[PDB]
Amino acid sequence: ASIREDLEDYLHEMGEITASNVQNWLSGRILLIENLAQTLARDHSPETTQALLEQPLLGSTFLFTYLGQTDGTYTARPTSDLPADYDPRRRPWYNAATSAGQTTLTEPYMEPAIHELVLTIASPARQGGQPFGVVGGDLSLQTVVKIINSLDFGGMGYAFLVSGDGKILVHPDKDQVMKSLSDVYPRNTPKIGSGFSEAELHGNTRILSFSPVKGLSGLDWYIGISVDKDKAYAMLT
Ligand SMILES: NC(=O)CC[C@H](N)C(=O)O
Repeated sequence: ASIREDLEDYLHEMGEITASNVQNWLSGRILLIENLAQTLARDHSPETTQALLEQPLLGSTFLFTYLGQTDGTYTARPTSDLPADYDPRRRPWYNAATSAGQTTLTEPYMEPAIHELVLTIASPARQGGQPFGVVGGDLSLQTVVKIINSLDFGGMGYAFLVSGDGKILVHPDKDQVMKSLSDVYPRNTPKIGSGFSEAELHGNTRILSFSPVKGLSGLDWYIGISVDKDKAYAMLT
């Protein structure tokens, strides 16, 4: 009975190493948003706000870096054509940073300017006590998925980012973004947890593991790993 399933050890290690890569990837990028939010606290004048958002280290980092203020003032670099009714305080990155009260990440949404799926690192900007706005920075979803799948598999498996309640955040399949884990596998579903789960894909049988992304205070995000069950048993010696 050679039913030794190290596959179980492989999935839960690849899941944590991938989670650590995403954990380390957001390190510097959250650091850039915080340093910007802390700098706009001591001076948020329009001339200083303009030149603060034009530094090249933010240009090569985020698609858009911006500050939405409590009175509705909006400043963003690079400049883009936004809807006429654009109000930053009614945007998800404003509510996410406000409701979280700290540096947080938004669920993927549709960029209004370039019409591409993005994620925002939004941090509240406070002069101490009362806040005056929210600093944000957009990350292209195609860039994020590549970090999720930085580790190589044998074409048997892929990695994706799913939230705690089961909402898929980034997935290599562009149409399955923001779908629920229940919406993907109709036959009764896997659930986030320690255990491995077995479900069926489109003409394929998959095994799923879940390793949480630590370090993100307040965000219970998990790195999911679907692997082709039959393909997964590549035996050695
Ligand atoms: N032009 C911009 O800076 C857009 C900001 C961001 N994409 C938003 O959803 O508001």
